[PDB]
Amino acid sequence: AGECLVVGDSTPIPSIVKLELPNPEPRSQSIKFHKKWSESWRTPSFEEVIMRWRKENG
Amino acid sequence: YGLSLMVVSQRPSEVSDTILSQCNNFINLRLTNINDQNYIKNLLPDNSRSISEILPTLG
Amino acid sequence: RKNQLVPSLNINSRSRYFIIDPDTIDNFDDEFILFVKDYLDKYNSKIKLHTETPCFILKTDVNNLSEYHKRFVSRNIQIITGYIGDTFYFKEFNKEPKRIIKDNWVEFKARISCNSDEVIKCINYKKCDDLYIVGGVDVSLLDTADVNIENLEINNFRELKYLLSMLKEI
Amino acid sequence: KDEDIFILTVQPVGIFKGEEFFQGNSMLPSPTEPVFLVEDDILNKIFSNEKTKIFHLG
Repeated sequence: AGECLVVGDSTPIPSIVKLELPNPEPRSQSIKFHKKWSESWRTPSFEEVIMRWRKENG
Repeated sequence: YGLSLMVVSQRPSEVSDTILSQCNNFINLRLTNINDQNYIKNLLPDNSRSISEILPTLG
Repeated sequence: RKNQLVPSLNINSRSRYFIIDPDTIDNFDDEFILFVKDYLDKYNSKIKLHTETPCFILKTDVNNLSEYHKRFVSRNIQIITGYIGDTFYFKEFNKEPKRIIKDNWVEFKARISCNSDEVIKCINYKKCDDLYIVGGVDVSLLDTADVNIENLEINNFRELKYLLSMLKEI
Repeated sequence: KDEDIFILTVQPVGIFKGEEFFQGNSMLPSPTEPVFLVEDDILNKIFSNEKTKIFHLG
């Protein structure tokens, strides 16, 4: 994790590089299923989602 | 978008390769078919390709 | 302090010398033998990889070394002192123990001696790797050329065991 | 032929430097070094650990 293999014309010896961490960092679009399943029951807006389904056909 | 799959099959070699290749976790029980064993070993990471020989003898 | 000494205390073939003042620590005369006994079972147990003998130098008189020697003998621990009566012998102190691997036998497992001019000269002849001064000693006639001089301060043998990673609690 | 051979082939899967487990094939042990089975105290740190995101599987 965080290590990249650099192979190309810009280097004479291909090698593994430990890349640092960005500052600031990009947004992470990951959903943690277990932590979301450990909360109380969630009731979504069923009317809004079907309205978007109907309207966004093109 | 918030979906996950759990593919259960006693003949892994007959399941679509496009779907079985996206699985990251494997819960392998006893397997008695050579083709299924080879397919599972190919899917499994190299970190477990040495312990994968215990599949036919699983209790 | 404990976490600073772990990298050095993890090498099997590493010489460690001790310079201990009996007066600084409490109940020295009744727990030093136990400290040696449970130091060698951890750091000088392997017959092939633990190939260097620890040296314990005590700031005391020669007449008190015979009591320590006989107390060690009573507990079935083989040590050498270099003194027989009141005469120090250079060859006996600096001799290398003989090992029989198939029998798991080594002729002695520690060099326990007193602080004296003759003994200090022997230490300088065969330099060690780590030197642990405990309680505060002069150490002005010892060649500290390429030897770590880690000073350990304690008040009881439990603290020394905790520092030397021989006990998980203080 | 009166030759007692009892040889086990093992494979390193990590290290136990301190009170925590680090994976990786490194720090090859020196010859004539004892093997001490494995105790439940150290196996309870590799797997069980301690965190909110813990899922028991037997």
